[PDB]
Amino acid sequence: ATETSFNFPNFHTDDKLILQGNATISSKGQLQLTGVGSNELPRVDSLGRAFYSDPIQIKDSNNVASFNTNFTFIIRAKNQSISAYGLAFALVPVNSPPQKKQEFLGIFNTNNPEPNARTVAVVFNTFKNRIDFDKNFIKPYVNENCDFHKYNGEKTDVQITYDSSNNDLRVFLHFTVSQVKCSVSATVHLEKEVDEWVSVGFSPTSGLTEDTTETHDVLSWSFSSKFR
Ligand SMILES: *[C@@H]1O[C@H](CO)[C@@H](O[C@@H]2O[C@H](CO)[C@@H](O)[C@H](O)[C@H]2NC(C)=O)[C@H](O[C@@H]2O[C@@H](C)[C@@H](O)[C@@H](O)[C@@H]2O)[C@H]1NC(C)=O
Repeated sequence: ATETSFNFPNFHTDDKLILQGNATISSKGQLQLTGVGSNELPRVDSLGRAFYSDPIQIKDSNNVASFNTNFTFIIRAKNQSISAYGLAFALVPVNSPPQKKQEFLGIFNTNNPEPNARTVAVVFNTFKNRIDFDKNFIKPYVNENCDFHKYNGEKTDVQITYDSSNNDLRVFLHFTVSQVKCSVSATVHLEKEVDEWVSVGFSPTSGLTEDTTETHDVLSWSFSSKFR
């Protein structure tokens, strides 16, 4: 097998998922990335990551996989205007452990390029209020403004595609009730950024205070890699 495909209409404990840091599945079937404390309130300065347990094959040899992933989430904060830090969809080395917290979203360690992070991520930067497409670097390759401070607090549907033919990544975000849309596009050669097999999933980090913290819950997720 070269082609992977799964579908979580909701989450459960017995699922093919690897949870790291404070991430847990709620009794309602929700993937709570940054977690909830003993008093059931969002955790401050919390990091939680979660990946499909099977590694995914990006490079077959010469042929690169194309992929399509759809997921929907909700970020709820006490004060969204000051919410931090965000949620990430990332391709990482297979058993990589969580990196740094805060603005590092648990996927990076430095303010400098990390060519050996072998990570490619799409961050819904709730801190800086934009959508970032990061390539082995915490500083975005291409970023687009998206008003999370205003439209968060509602199901948001994300759709991410990668076509190895034109080597383009396309992200389409849609806030479901406010109806607001955001999107960014970049030209990437996945094969030059990540390994032949990677772990696919999410990683979020919450603010260092009761006011700046928020939730990062994923309510559903689908994925399909394809070797054409
Ligand atoms: C998971 O949730 C905990 C909060 O509900 C995090 O602990 C908090 O970490 C702060 C420093 O990052 C520290 O000042 C807080 O006092 C502490 N709160 C509690 C209740 O422990 C936890 O962070 C990890 O665990 C703490 C104890 C420290 O050792 C940190 O260095 C750890 O990262 C959250 N994050 C993770 C990744 O578990």
